[PDB]
Amino acid sequence: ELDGDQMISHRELWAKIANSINDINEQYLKVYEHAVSSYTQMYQDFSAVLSSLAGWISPGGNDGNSVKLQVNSLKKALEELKEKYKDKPLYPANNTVSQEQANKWLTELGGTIGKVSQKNGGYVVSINMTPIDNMLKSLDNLGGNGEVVLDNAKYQAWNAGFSAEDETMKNNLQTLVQKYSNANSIFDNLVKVLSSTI
Repeated sequence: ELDGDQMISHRELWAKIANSINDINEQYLKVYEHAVSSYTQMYQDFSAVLSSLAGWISPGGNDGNSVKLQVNSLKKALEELKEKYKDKPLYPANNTVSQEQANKWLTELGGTIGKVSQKNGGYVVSINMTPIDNMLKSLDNLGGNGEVVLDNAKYQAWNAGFSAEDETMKNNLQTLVQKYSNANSIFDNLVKVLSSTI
């Protein structure tokens, strides 16, 4: 409990403030920074897939007309994307942490953006790839094979779902970036409050 009569030298106060500033940088700011970096790289890699997609759709179905979607090519790229990020979590940057630590950061980052997973002994907060999994399931449902011809109606429907999952990832990234900006300002304010004590 609070003890107002506790005394401390100015020199010990300076060192205590320094120790705390370092701890907050290590345990909070640097965690957010790496979370942002990791999600940003994933979405960058997904954006490259988006660019590639232009080469995997073309007019088809004997002129009417329809869209010929190279399903296996898209499916392959999305699978490779998931594979790449399987061992690139939001937190922590290296090794593993306890389930309790992982749960704490899941709650901080949001269960939409991260997913707690066990690596065996310890855990990580992985990038939640539900948007990509949803895309894959939808591609599976188009039936057909390595390639499908979609009339206007079926293409509009598929594209609407695909685009929504893309937008979800963009929304997630914008939210993470804002949380990191907020974290930086909370740190600046803490430094300002603590420096004013002396």
